[PDB]
Amino acid sequence: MIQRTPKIQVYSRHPAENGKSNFLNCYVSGFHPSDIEVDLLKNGERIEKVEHSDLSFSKDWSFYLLYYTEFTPTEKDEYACRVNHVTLSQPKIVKWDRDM
Amino acid sequence: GSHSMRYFFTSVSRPGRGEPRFIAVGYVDDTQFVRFDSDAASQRMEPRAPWIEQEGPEYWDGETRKVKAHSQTHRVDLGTLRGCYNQSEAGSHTVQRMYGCDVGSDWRFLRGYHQYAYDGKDYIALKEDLRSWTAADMCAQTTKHKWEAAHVAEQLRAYLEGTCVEWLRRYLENGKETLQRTDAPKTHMTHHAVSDHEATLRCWALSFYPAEITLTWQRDGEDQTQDTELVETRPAGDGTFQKWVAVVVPSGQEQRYTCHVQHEGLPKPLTLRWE
Ligand code: NA
Repeated sequence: MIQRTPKIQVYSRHPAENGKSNFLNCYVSGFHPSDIEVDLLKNGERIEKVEHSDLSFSKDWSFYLLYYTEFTPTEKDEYACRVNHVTLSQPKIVKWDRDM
Repeated sequence: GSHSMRYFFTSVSRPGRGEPRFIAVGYVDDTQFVRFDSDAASQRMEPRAPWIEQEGPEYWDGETRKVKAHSQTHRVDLGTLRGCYNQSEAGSHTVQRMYGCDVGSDWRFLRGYHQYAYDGKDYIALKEDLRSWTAADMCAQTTKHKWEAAHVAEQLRAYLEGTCVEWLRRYLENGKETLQRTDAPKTHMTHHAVSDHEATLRCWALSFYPAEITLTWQRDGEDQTQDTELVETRPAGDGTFQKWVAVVVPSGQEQRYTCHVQHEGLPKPLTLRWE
């Protein structure tokens, strides 16, 4: 069966300022089949309130989803996105890097 | 300018774990406005844009009836397709369908689309003429025989040339603050030393709408596409888009590198320099 690997981006909606409420995005695109596990992490722990977009797909039939939540960037808190999919031998963790 | 409406259906078998999943979404341009999820409690087509909320109960009743009827035909298609490909009853499979219309600047019909994939590969598609079918594999050719005999394309063409365009026109006016808008990108470049000897140059486009954008790097005026990491254009969450392009360059050559941005909200293509 066709399988395509998720492309994972973790990023803020707005340029991060410590102490200022913002929105953390994990955007996963380019994947097939549609079953996927996406979690937003703070200091390694799953954020329970996370929302996601409705399943959609691109012209090449690959799927895309947006997972998102409010967050407050700080100096010391570490945010990340964890994705698992049939194409991945183990979950992939992409760390949020605000200096990009 | 030009506009489009698209519906996207995803149907997934899960043998032993209940009836197939069916998810439907509707878009005008890059703005989503409806959904239906067969697993959700409501069992209703639901609004996903503020400007569709005003539609009356006949609309939501009609759309719910229609999308449910589509879920039922897709349920039976998963059987047909499994049988035709001689696949095991245990495995999960995916059908996808996309359809809709494009209008030009005059809001008149320009093109239609009605196309299907099975397990992530083209299966059958209506051609641009809205009369004839592309079917690669043998299974899809069988489908085409049945759809040609049943004059399936004439019904689809009627929706795409008429109803689709009528509703699109209504939505463009009701949602005009969202959909008749261009947000030009806010651009910059960043530099980050990867080491003593090389640096990551990243060219950013932020807060833009619609999603269509081009970002390229040049080195002394030569396109560097082969050496560029271009991320997929991504949603900010607030109805705008973000994109970046990166090159890794030798420390000291930064001024040889220029970023190039084209977006409909720009009066002219923009060049960013290390200047
Ligand atoms: Na996996």
